[PDB]
Amino acid sequence: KDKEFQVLFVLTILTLISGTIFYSTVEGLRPIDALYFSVVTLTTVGYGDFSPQTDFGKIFTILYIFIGIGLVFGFIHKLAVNVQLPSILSNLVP
Amino acid sequence: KDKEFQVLFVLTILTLISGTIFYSTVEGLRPIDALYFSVVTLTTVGYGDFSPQTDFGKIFTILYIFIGIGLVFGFIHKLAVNVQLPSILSNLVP
Amino acid sequence: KDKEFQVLFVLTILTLISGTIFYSTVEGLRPIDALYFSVVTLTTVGYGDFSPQTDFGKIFTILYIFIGIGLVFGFIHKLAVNVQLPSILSNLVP
Amino acid sequence: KDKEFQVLFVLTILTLISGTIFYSTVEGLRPIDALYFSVVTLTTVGYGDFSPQTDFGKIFTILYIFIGIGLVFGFIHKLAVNVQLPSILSNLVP
Ligand code: NA
Ligand code: NA
Ligand code: NA
Ligand code: NA
Ligand SMILES: [Tl+]
Ligand SMILES: [Tl+]
Ligand SMILES: [Tl+]
Ligand SMILES: [Tl+]
Repeated sequence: KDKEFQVLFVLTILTLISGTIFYSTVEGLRPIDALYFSVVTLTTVGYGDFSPQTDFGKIFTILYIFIGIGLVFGFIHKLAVNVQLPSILSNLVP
Repeated sequence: KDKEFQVLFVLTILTLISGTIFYSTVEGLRPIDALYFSVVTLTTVGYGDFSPQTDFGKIFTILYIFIGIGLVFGFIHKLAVNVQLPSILSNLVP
Repeated sequence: KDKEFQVLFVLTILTLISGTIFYSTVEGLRPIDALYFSVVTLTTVGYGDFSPQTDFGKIFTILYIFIGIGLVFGFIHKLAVNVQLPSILSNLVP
Repeated sequence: KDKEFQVLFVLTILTLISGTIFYSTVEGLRPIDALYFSVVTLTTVGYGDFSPQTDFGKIFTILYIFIGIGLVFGFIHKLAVNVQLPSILSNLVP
């Protein structure tokens, strides 16, 4: 379960890096904005302060969402249970 | 489980096609924009760069969301477990 | 399980009616817009074409979200499994 | 299970307080707006009527989302099952 969290962590970083490069290049976003936008998209927050304006970007975003949402939320879940859960019990133990 | 993924795949395409035709026609979106908007709606990202402006479109969107979200996320889940999960183990096997 | 879907259905309608009255009155939205906005909020789509502008509306929305999201998605889930799932098998049976 | 709901409740308040202070200070939002924005972010509604404009705010939001979404939805879930579920059965009992 310690290995679980480490595999999900790597795959999320790779997914986020892919988005940062694509949106920086094709949509012209500053890299920090491209990373921020990729995160806001794949967690489904979707503020819309940034959104793709090219047809290439729209098509990429469709696939990016379908491929990436399941991995990011897996990671959030494992981060929730296998890392954030115990530490709270640890601060409780009398 | 191989058949699971294929049924969910077909139903998602049909749902997305329905949205593309409706929003292209009633809301006047280019078909690519209508497909992109349908995806962004049913994954709950909801950037809001497009949104329905007619009352017909608003009513359709209410039903579209309730009917379609469960199918799309089912598919994302099965895509997550029955397709994207193994391949990662497959790249790990020593 | 037939009764499950009927209880969730009633509670969702009541939740949506509550939102429609509140946002129509305090935020001044047309009733159709208030219902549409309530749905878009509680499914977490959140286009932002409408959003609360008064402090009362912002506070109500915080509570509305926390109280209402769990019920709406329960209903979507049961609609997914106890109504939309079988009919697809029913169209498949050879 | 009564204790479950009380631990999740405290942690959600702490998470929301952290966001309110940060966005009030660094992004200049009125405290009520900062709390409202923190809630809309961590439930993934994401209207985008407010969104971070500084690079510090964008970076904080990335971490805030990853850390906070799992806790908020845990709480919503337990609020759904261990508090909102029974009371409805209680109003049904013949
Ligand atoms: Na940058
Ligand atoms: Na097109
Ligand atoms: Na109306
Ligand atoms: Na305030
Ligand atoms: Tl969402
Ligand atoms: Tl959104
Ligand atoms: Tl959203
Ligand atoms: Tl938005």
